[PDB]
Amino acid sequence: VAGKYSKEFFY
Amino acid sequence: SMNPPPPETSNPNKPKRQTNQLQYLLRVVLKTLWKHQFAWPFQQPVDAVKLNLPDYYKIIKTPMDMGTIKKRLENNYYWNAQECIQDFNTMFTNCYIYNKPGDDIVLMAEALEKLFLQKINELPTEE
Repeated sequence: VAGKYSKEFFY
Repeated sequence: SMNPPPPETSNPNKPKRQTNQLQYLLRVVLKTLWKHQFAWPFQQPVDAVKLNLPDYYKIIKTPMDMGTIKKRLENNYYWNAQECIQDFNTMFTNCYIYNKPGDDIVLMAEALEKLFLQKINELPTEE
């Protein structure tokens, strides 16, 4: 998801 | 995506000065913040390309970071302490503007800002 260091976070 | 040019660290058209307050900002304030475990995100301009932040420089029009501040202090770029203090406050505020309130980067910035405030509370009288 958008944001710092969050591209690979999905929940 | 491209990053903007970084903030200038020297400018021949801008008058330069040294004061004991600016020396304190280098030797006490910056030094304390730079060595902190949470300094690393703030030691250079935000790299919006590598961080995949295509909107960073759409939102943040006054970027600032401690690498820039450090160079400014080393270059005697500032006229007075207030200008430097403003750069630190811009840096912290940018982080809070861009990132969500609960984000880890925001907690890092807050830790650094707390220390900043504790040190600037003892900024010496100019002399």
